[PDB]
Amino acid sequence: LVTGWQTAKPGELPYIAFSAHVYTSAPDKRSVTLNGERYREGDSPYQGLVIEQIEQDMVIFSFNGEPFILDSLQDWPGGKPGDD
Repeated sequence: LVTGWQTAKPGELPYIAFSAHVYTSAPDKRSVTLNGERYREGDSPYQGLVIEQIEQDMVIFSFNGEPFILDSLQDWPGGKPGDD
């Protein structure tokens, strides 16, 4: 259903289809699937969205400094993680 990263206004994130999540005690073996691609802790799927940590029930990003959290399989509808 969503593959790749739609264009987005400055300071905003496009739609994020969060379709899969793998958690292991081993940190480097965690993964999330965002917009049809698999990512790891440390990766930046979109500028400057960084995957900070993959937890069991959520993933903790930073976006332009500020933390930004999605629960496991929780999509982002698009926008600034800010209002809503």
